[PDB]
Amino acid sequence: MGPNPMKMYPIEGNKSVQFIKPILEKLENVEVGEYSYYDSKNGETFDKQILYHYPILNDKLKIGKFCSIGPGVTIIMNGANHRMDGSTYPFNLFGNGWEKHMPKLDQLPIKGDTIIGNDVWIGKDVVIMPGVKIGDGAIVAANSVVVKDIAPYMLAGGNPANEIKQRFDQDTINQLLDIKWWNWPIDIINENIDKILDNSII
Amino acid sequence: MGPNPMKMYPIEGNKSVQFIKPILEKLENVEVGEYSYYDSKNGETFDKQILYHYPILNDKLKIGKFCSIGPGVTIIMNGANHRMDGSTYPFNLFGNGWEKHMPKLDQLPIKGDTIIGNDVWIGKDVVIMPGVKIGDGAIVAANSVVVKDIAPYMLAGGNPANEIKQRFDQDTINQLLDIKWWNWPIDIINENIDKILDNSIIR
Amino acid sequence: MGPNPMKMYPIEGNKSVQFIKPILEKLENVEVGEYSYYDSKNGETFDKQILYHYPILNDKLKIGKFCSIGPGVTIIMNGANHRMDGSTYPFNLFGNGWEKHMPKLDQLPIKGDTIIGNDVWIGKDVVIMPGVKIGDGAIVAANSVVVKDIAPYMLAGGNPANEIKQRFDQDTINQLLDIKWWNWPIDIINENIDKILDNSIIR
Ligand SMILES: CC(=O)SCCNC(=O)CCNC(=O)[C@H](O)C(C)(C)COP(=O)(O)OP(=O)(O)OC[C@H]1O[C@@H](n2cnc3c(N)ncnc32)[C@H](O)[C@@H]1OP(=O)(O)O
Ligand SMILES: CC(=O)SCCNC(=O)CCNC(=O)[C@H](O)C(C)(C)COP(=O)(O)OP(=O)(O)OC[C@H]1O[C@@H](n2cnc3c(N)ncnc32)[C@H](O)[C@@H]1OP(=O)(O)O
Ligand SMILES: CC(=O)SCCNC(=O)CCNC(=O)[C@H](O)C(C)(C)COP(=O)(O)OP(=O)(O)OC[C@H]1O[C@@H](n2cnc3c(N)ncnc32)[C@H](O)[C@@H]1OP(=O)(O)O
Repeated sequence: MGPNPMKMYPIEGNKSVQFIKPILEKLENVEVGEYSYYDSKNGETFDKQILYHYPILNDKLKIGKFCSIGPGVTIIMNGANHRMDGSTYPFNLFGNGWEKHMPKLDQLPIKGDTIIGNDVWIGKDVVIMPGVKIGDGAIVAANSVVVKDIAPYMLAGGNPANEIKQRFDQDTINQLLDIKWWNWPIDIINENIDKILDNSII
Repeated sequence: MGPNPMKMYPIEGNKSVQFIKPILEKLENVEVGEYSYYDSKNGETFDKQILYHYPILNDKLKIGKFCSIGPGVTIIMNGANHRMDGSTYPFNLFGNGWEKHMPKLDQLPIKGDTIIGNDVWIGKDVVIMPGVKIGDGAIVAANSVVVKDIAPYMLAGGNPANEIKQRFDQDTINQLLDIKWWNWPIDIINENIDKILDNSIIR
Repeated sequence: MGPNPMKMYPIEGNKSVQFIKPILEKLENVEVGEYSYYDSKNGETFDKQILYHYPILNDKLKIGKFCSIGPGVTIIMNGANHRMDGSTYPFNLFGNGWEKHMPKLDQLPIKGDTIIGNDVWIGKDVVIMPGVKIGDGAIVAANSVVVKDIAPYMLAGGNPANEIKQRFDQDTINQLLDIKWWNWPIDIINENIDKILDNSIIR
């Protein structure tokens, strides 16, 4: 069974639901997993939703397999930060002599790579701040502002967002992360969705 | 006296203030009381602020009376929630094979109906999540994400929105919760506005 | 040596970067320092980011110097508060003989001035709420909602905004606060930016 993961619009008609991989599959230092979708807030494509993400800074966007991303979700790659070891005022923007004062790489922020795992639900209007890695099978509550790391199968929410609670007994998770179905052959999953939906495949 | 509640756009030569009841009149499972208004962020009418509200899912929106509801406020209904007993992936909606996995009415969640009381003031750009109950006299602060019931005449606010203080002492609240001035006929409310604005009405 | 403050678009052919001072220069009750700038979202100008600022309510808005304000920042002046001694319903909006219950000034809230400092970097989509002061050097994390004051050279984030950590150790700050580089002859400033950027202006 199934829909095609390489169609930008895998639902005849619906032009809001997008599998992100293909779209982002042009982008550098963006690696995406099949079947993970974005749902458009205004019809914009997800690519426009990555911001301050410049190849020359070498930070990476990893998004896993079978992820649900909702409208308004913006991911904030490193480019955003003002230098902060001194004045944070970007003298070099305005030229006329000041142009000589650009930050030499190293004195730029580096907060790391940004990792979204598999089977991750990110609510609507969510903001992932630079650096953070989000755990396999995690849920991020709507209008959240993720600045910390989110453990697998944790419920995180807030601004700043906090680990509200595990979604399962720590043993189910441990198993779940052990079995790692999102990786299974497509042929296999199509015959295990309900056991994957009902959390039985364990 | 005053404007007629049934007027969608009550203020003269103006399209930004709205009585809601008339506007959400064509919206199943939504009860809305008289005189509550929306202030359009940009001319969107308030019906577009009711998000993820599906019939089948049998959850209801009840807004009360004399509420002020500021621009960008959004009311999310139970249609927003994925299935969380396992993978919150929606295989179904993609279909072409997966449609057989559509969730069953009772397999999904439903966190409740949404209830906003009377004379409650919701701030700019506030986000109301499913199943939250705000009591009469309450006030939610701008840019707040409400995921909890708010009790009568609480000031709440924040993300996640919490209760901060009580607008008034508790003789007043308990008294204000008694008399229920909003339930009065408007031609009786009229003669008591000024005293409803300084809470001495209770006497 | 440098850009021209008197210019609202200091970079030829870019209408996005904006010097704030010349823009609000005629806005009432709005003081703005030189060089402080705004980065435009979808083409807006910063004046349009100061909300409910009613000359009649007598509240002001000070912005210090060499500030960076991020896209979508919003400064919410007292005009966006309801009356609260009693009902928040603005009976007085909808006329038709309800004008009489207009609030006399002193019945409204007056959170008072809003003060942003020198050398302050306000995040994208931050919400400054009426009556806040923000210290020199301070920094306000994105989609924050500031509701209390922030001390100089602090970091702050969230919703509510709260102080996270001191940007530098106290004594470093105390130096920075004394020497107040943002007041120097721009010709001096022009000769010590490197030192201004690596904090090594206190050695
Ligand atoms: C296709 C679609 O329709 S999806 C489109 C749009 N999708 C969405 O916006 C979905 C948004 N859903 C959410 O973000 C919700 O917050 C959910 C689903 C994650 C909440 O899941 P729930 O597991 O039911 O748990 P829950 O609502 O019980 O609350 C648990 C606690 O977390 C807290 N909490 C809930 N939301 C948040 C939040 N956003 N931030 C911080 N804390 C929160 C509550 O206060 C609650 O308190 P308590 O634990 O003692 O009772
Ligand atoms: C004309 C028009 O259409 S106006 C339309 C738009 N209107 C609006 O957006 C209304 C927004 N108004 C507000 O949010 C106001 O600030 C109000 C209603 C919250 C005022 O609340 P207040 O009753 O004045 O009291 P107050 O401001 O003193 O603050 C008290 C405490 O609440 C806290 N607080 C304020 N806002 C929040 C919030 N959003 N989340 C958490 N805590 C908060 C403060 O930190 C403070 O701390 P403390 O208790 O020790 O001092
Ligand atoms: C070019 C342009 O115009 S883009 C302009 C707009 N750009 C932006 O919006 C930049 C936004 N920058 C931020 O908000 C960043 O989070 C910063 C710079 C404020 C934080 O800097 P950092 O100092 O590196 O601290 P980090 O290590 O990231 O933060 C320190 C702590 O504060 C916490 N924190 C971060 N954000 C928040 C928040 N919003 N609320 C509460 N706590 C927070 C972190 O979790 C961290 O926790 P920890 O104490 O154990 O480490």
